[PDB]
Amino acid sequence: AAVKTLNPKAEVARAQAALAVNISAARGLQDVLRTNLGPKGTMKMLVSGAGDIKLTKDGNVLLHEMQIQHPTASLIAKVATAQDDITGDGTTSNVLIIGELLKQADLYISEGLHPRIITEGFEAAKEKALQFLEEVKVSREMDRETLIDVARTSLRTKVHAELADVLTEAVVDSILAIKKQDEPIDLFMIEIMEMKHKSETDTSLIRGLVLDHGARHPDMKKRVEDAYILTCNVSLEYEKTEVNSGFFYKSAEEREKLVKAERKFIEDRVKKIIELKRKVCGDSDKGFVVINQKGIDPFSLDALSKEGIVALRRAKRRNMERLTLACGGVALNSFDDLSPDCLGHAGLVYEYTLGEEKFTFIEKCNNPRSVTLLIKGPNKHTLTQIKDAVRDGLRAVKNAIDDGCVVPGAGAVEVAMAEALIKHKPSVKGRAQLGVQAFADALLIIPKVLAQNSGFDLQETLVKIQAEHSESGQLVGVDLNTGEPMVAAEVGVWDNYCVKKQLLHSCTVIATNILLVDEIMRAGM
Amino acid sequence: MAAVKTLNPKAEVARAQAALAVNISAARGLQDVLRTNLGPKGTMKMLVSGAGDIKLTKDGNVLLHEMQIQHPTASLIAKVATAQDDITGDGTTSNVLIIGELLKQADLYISEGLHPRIITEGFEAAKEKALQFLEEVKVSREMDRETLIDVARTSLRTKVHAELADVLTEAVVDSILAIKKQDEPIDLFMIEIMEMKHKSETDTSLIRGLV
Amino acid sequence: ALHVPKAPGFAQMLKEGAKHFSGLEEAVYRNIQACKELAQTTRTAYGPNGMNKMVINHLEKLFVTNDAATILRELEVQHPAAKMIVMASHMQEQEVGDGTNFVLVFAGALLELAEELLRIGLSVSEVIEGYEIACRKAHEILPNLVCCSAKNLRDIDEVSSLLRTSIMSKQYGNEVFLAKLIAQACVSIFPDSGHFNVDNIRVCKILGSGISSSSVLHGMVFKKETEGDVTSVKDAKIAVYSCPFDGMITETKGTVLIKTAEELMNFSKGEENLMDAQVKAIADTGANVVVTGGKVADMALHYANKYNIMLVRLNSKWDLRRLCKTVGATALPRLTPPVLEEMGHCDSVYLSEVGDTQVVVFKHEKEDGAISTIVLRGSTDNLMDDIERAVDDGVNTFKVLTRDKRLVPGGGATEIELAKQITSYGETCPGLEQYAIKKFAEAFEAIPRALAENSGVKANEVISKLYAVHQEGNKNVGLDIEAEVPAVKDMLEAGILDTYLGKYWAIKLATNAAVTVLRVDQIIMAKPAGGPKPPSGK
Amino acid sequence: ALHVPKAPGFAQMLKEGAKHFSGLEEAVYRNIQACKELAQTTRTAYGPN
Amino acid sequence: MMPTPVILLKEGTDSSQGIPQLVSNISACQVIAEAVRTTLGPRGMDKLIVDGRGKATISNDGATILKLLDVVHPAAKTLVDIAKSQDAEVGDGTTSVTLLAAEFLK
Amino acid sequence: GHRPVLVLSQNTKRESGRKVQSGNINAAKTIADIIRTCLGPKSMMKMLLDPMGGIVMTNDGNAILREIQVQHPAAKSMIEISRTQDEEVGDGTTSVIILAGEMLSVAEHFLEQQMHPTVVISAYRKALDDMISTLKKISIPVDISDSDMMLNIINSSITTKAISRWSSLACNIALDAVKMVQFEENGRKEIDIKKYARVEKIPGGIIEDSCVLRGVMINKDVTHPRMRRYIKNPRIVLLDSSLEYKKGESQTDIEITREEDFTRILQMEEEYIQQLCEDIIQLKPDVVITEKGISDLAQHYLMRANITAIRRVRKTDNNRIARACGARIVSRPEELREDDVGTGAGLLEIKKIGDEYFTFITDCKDPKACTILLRGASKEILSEVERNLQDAMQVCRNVLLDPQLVPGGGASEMAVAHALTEKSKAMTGVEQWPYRAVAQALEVIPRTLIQNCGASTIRLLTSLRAKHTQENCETWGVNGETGTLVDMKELGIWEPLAVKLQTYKTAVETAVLLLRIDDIVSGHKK
Ligand SMILES: Nc1ncnc2c1ncn2[C@@H]1O[C@H](COP(=O)(O)OP(=O)(O)O)[C@@H](O)[C@H]1O
Ligand SMILES: Nc1ncnc2c1ncn2[C@@H]1O[C@H](COP(=O)(O)OP(=O)(O)O)[C@@H](O)[C@H]1O
Ligand SMILES: Nc1ncnc2c1ncn2[C@@H]1O[C@H](COP(=O)(O)OP(=O)(O)O)[C@@H](O)[C@H]1O
Ligand SMILES: [Mg+2]
Ligand SMILES: [Mg+2]
Ligand SMILES: [Mg+2]
Ligand SMILES: [Mg+2]
Ligand SMILES: [Mg+2]
Repeated sequence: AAVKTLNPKAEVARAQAALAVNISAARGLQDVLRTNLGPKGTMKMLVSGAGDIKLTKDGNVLLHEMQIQHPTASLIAKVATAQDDITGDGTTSNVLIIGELLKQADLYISEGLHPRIITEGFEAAKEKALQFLEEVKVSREMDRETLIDVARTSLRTKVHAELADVLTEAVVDSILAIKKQDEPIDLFMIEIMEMKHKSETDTSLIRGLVLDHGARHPDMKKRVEDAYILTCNVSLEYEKTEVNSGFFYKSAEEREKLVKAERKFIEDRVKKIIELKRKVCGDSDKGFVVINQKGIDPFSLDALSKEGIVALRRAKRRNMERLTLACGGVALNSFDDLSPDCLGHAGLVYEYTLGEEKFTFIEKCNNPRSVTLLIKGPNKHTLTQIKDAVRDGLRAVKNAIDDGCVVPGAGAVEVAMAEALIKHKPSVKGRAQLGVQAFADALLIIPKVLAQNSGFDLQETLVKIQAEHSESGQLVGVDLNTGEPMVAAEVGVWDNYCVKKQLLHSCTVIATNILLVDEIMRAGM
Repeated sequence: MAAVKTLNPKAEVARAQAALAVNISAARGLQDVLRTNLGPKGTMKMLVSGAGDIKLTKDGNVLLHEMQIQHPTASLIAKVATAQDDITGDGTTSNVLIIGELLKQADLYISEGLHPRIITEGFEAAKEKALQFLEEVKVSREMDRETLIDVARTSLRTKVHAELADVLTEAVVDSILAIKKQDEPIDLFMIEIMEMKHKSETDTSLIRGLV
Repeated sequence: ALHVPKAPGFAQMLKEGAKHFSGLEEAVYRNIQACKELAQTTRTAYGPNGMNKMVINHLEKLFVTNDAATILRELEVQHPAAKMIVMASHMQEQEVGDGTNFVLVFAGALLELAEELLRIGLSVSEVIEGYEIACRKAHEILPNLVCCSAKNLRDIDEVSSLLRTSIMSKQYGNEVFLAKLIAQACVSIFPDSGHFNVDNIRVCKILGSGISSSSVLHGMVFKKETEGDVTSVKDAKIAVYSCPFDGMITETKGTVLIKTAEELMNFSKGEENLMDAQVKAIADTGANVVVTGGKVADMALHYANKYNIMLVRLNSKWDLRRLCKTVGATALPRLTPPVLEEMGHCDSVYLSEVGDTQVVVFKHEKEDGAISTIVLRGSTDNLMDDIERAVDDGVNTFKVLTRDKRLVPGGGATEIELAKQITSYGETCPGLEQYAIKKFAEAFEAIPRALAENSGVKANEVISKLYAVHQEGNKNVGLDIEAEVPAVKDMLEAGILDTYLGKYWAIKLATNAAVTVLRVDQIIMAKPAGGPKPPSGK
Repeated sequence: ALHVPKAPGFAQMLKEGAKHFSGLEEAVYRNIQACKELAQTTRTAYGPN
Repeated sequence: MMPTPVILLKEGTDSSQGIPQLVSNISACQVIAEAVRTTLGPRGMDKLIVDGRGKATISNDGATILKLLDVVHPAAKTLVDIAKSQDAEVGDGTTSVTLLAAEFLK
Repeated sequence: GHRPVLVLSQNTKRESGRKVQSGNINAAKTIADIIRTCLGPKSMMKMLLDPMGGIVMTNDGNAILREIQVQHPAAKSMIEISRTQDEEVGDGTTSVIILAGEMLSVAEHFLEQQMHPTVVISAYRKALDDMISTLKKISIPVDISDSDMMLNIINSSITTKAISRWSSLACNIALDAVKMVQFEENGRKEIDIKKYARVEKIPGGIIEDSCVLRGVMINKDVTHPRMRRYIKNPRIVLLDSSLEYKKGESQTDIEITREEDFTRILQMEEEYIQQLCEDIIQLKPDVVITEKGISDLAQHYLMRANITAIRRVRKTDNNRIARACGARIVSRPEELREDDVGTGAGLLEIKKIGDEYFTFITDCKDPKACTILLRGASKEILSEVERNLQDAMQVCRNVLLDPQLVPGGGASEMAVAHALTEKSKAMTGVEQWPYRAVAQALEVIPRTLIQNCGASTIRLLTSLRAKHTQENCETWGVNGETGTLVDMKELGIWEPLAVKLQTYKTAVETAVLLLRIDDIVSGHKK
């Protein structure tokens, strides 16, 4: 070729070769990720170079963990990563739909048809499909039951059925706790903290915060019943002068005086804290907790502990906002003017010890606008899998709340969309009808893969579902236990409207762009 | 990685859908190469050996032999085409194309979870029906000079240039009709094919004797 | 026609060193085989008759022990499924402290029977569901099998008799002596408050006299020496300092600026007088022992020797904290004299020598205190390490007994009773789950079978006798290791008992590990890397 | 994403040392270039001069 | 034994089990005792051991001789450890301990 | 020993004669053939593999050429002219390469026929002058006040790209961005889209949601959570100096002998921070954006006055904000004046996109800077969309500077070729043959359009030439979709005159440069 003529060490695929390479890569990715789709999918074990174990079922995690060095695989991985970043679900369906679109397009391209006509058909089918999806969405007031149904539809696919049932309540309650009326939901206010000492079903929701650090002074109280929370960002350790100060003395007494004097700056702030603590609580009934983002040197820790104050240092940056929203205080960057109204209130603070690692709990808040999820599991990989599952569930619930409409799942929507596209095909002028048919047959992959993973076979299950949909018009999905058609809306299998729209748009765009590529080139050396 | 791998570490195995994909890909590649051969409008291929000998050809069997392939499925299809060429002497390109298309159309259904046994049963039924139809559609005729000329045209035009084909048609028809004995099998050994290298390629002809 | 090319698709896209295993034969059976191999390696150390294993790690540090968790820790396991089983065993060790070998044996038996069930035709999901149902049934059954409770933990005889079974598995020959020692050590700790801390028991290993000479000390022992002239104190009034025993210095920078000859001539004298005044002020409080966490200046040491003060230096902050706990002193951050509440008291502090080791002993006289120390004698470092592991097992058993007082019969009686009851339950369950339930029940047989194999008798007759007796109606009958012929006896009379929490957690963790291993269908292993460990492990 | 794999089909089945040139630009134009080069080498010896 | 594509432990791991390893351990202890036998009694003889640096340690004490031996056998190291223990607790008898232990095993 | 003696150093190769000319022309033809297929509305995209592991799936000629590495120097010259065309006018990168390759190819014919390259170069320059004359003759004026015609021009620019599907939205975005960026000061017109028309790509969402903001958008968040994330009519103060306490450059050392000097020094540091914050507060702003860090104490002092602050913002983003909201960046807050306070922004909102915080200063009135927020399938799709938007904005700027338009789709090529042939018909010297050769070589663009359309080249191109032989047919080209000859006054495809002028000049000058070259020498060291 020309590239090899100019650059001898160049790798080039041209035209039919380019299509073959791209479609083979897409087919390989589809074949790998077929087994993921649906709650009846198969979990994979992912061993890294260092031997770390990663048990997962998520499409994005799998794609990031397969040892693949292919260009088209990289493009599809980028598309799935964008899918996960924005909506947080549908990556496996994304890959499956891309692969099926490419295969259906190749089914016609191999018979002399030019890919441009296929792409025109894809565009027309995508527009009609988006219109139908607009028509078929179920607008609903998002109560607790609907959110529980959506969270179940996600988690049951991600994890074990009983663990999914626990995580449904956990995630729904967590989202409802921080949700404010007609205000965007900030998922940063749901802290995901994981411990590694009990069973997987012990994962729960704490209406407060769990901090992965505890008090550094042994004499500080390990449990405070009623506490005032002081959220501060002030250094309480020794600080050096910015201008290279140094000390000069002529005797040991002068050295002692200078040693005692150099601590006065920190001692003043500690004294302000102690005076505030004395003012707010004149007895031992109430407690005082100091959570500081910066260090606290041992002298300050001892001084505070002699006053019965629990002090936590080097807290997380987000923990400032989380504590202000949950406990209800004011985060302070200086003690210039500190007043009792700036103190948060927590109805219980105690420390939990887990071997070498220590944790602090802050519960019984008044109206916690930030909560934490405690992931508990006997294994590290169990913790990672549960963390990914709760991330997916939180994204699903947030999307369901943001979009007042929800879409029936179980593959029903794809069947209805395929039938609508087939009905609309005669209205398309020219040979773009072939592209429309390819798009419909590609959309039909979801019920096919669900039937495969459920142990049934694609053909008669799909034709039964299609016949049932034609006879009644209801949004009938796939019953993963019997294989019979089933109304997903009645049983409560919901899919996010935003996820479906994103799948349609991204899959169509990437498939069109890949089909129009006629040359992979590598001549950068 | 499998049963055979444990006993023989240096063993190469492709199992189940892997083997099916390997075979179908090989057949599809052969079909892609030989697609351009079919018909009088096909394209000549230039084949150069290791020693540098040049061989311009369009025959499917010749191209299969002179292709640089080391694939098992390709070897099987090459053996089938070789048997076809040995017995009937025509249809090798059609053999490869039909085999490849059969495998492709079968995989079109197999990828949808259909077992290959059902496809093979359908193939057997379709084959017997097709044989019946072919028996019903053939044209019984008296093989006069004109019909033989037409058949020779249909072959040689697909093999060579039109004018050379026109010359070779008369040559071959006269040669066959000269050695043909009534109600006796035709001995093709009695038609010597001697080549001389001094005139134009349209000067080839038939000699009612021996050289 | 002489090479089989890689299949189009994923096979060609796989990296150069990666491995991909998919399907029953390539993944599940291989994982089950690896787990079975691991369990088989650890099996021979199960029970009192289990035998130690000499294990050499990658650093050529010799370990000899029959503790399953230690063996697994010192074994370089590479198979991911065996890694998962090892993680389950280590979680069992961390949560309770004993039963790790039970975890391996049960997980291996479960996976083997699951493999045979998959062979006969059952699907993975059906086997998993059957195991889950059977585990729930076993957890329901277990509380009914409780025979007796501790019902007192401040006694010495009862605590020793309870911990004897726990520390009879390790160190089978001499467990009464170790039981008495650990019982005394734990009874000194565990005050009126119900909370019991495992870390409040310290083990000091001094070589030479054989383990029969080991003792328990109501105090704390340091393998150090006094830094002063005084080597013995009768009525210690310890004053603990976290600061170095020296004059303080500025944290920014300190330069002695001298402008006149008088300052130059008086600086050293003034500094020495300041140090002498500080030391005398410390001594005037009555403190006759000073423990410091930092270095000791020469002038400070001289002035301490002048006032008859013992000096002890502890490098580790953990040692300083534990000494403060066991004495009752407060770690002063500065060199100010301690107030009366901050001054700790010890009934006797003295420098002593044990074998060839010089030690400093903070010895009480009361049978109380926050921390108690067990001094371990012996003839080998490895022997003392094994004794320390047995001591840890006994202490964890005591902690569990504080958490839950219920006990179940040992010697395989509990496992056989569980197997019988689960088998009876499974026969009443129609459907394909009955096979999985029956196999889960049969997996309990591996415990008495392993015990009988290690004891040197034929396992099958032991198991048949156990079923016969249990069918007769005796739920507290187990293996009798004190016999050369397969025989059984009542565990309750013999006092061979196991903690209820230990069995509960062991069953739960083994079932969870087995089910999680079974849930895996495809394995994608990255090419191994020779990197110097991930940074998280340091 | 750093190496272009060989296209499935005949491209992979080709032997190690074999070359396959197909299409107008890859075959006809290159053959014409070679023939033109040969004629160029022999051209200067034409005629009495 | 089958290749088992994915192995349990790292390759190069050596495992010895059963009666033969115990008999080998006893033989190793016998070798260790023989290395110090002739240093016992008023008619005992000294041993000269040269390290890698070239320094010579002429000795009759059993514990010193055992320490200077670069013993790597896990079962044999027990005899060296008990010699060190006897030296630490008492100071004499470092040859008798090894001789008695090896004799028990034999 | 006796090492060899030689004039030039080793590895110093040298070639000469017709071989060098043939090699140069073949290299240029190869470079042209690389991207020949990427011209026209029916172009096929190419997928390029970055040495760093990235993927560039693009249709632009300049990107394709710059993403490959070549060793032949003539190929390097071709890459350079492609980059020059891309920088100068913004598009036509894959047309100038084809034109230069064709011109060199037709010059090779005359080179082999004993014609000295100087004669060919003179004829080429005469042809270039006459091409300039003809293009300036057949041009048409444009009123930039008509937004519909500008949108049509941008569309005709972007029909050949991947954004042709959303052409309407893309054209509106490009036109609005160019119009807002347009600025004038001190009587100097300026349209600087490379500094004040920022394109921000956020993967995800749908490309229909892409829009141009009446403001700016930066990937930043408030320093302190208690700071306001939503202000209606903010007063903005921009700084490019730290709000912290810093050492002086002079080597200053303190010497402390008294007890209270240490605490006094620390207290004066705090008081200095407070004084700076009070100097800022005296103007009563609402948001403070700094290029350098902001100390926590400074954050507290600003928060006491209910002021939102963003800590570290790049220089380009700060300049863009200053252009948008009308602020003025000041280094020392003590010199802060009322004029420096940025009023004009209509809203400051710090919202969350995906898992990131983004700061919006949109809703400005009369903003001179803009941020084009791009959303789409993935990163590569967004990169290609950004390249297409760059092409559109460059075309819009060219039209704004020069309101002249010429017919597209090969109509200009054939018209200029016919005019050149008619003018050459009166020539008598030997120079007429290369002159006519360049004239007919200019016809490669319609031929390439027909080839990419899949139609028959010979008969369609002959019919197009016959149509252009008539008098009033200068606007007759081809359809890039249906492969038929249509009047571009009806189809509506037009391109800026500046683009065509630059393309022709660059092509002819590259042909001249590569024709002047002989006797390649290589191997020496710097
Ligand atoms: N219990 C169920 N019954 C029937 N269909 C289900 C059930 N749960 C999920 N599904 C369907 O299976 C699909 C599961 O896809 P999933 O595994 O979540 O892929 P992704 O994680 O990429 O979204 C959903 O589209 C949903 O419609
Ligand atoms: N004297 C005894 N007679 C019979 N069985 C015993 C006796 N002592 C302990 N066992 C059994 O040995 C088992 C303990 O095995 P062990 O080696 O401790 O494994 P792990 O350390 O994992 O608990 C217990 O289940 C108990 O039933
Ligand atoms: N609809 C159309 N029909 C015919 N020709 C067109 C059409 N749209 C654009 N063109 C032609 O295509 C050329 C632009 O192709 P493009 O890929 O942008 O190349 P370049 O990047 O060199 O401008 C212009 O010369 C224009 O005349
Ligand atoms: Mg999902
Ligand atoms: Mg034929
Ligand atoms: Mg045990
Ligand atoms: Mg002696
Ligand atoms: Mg352009």
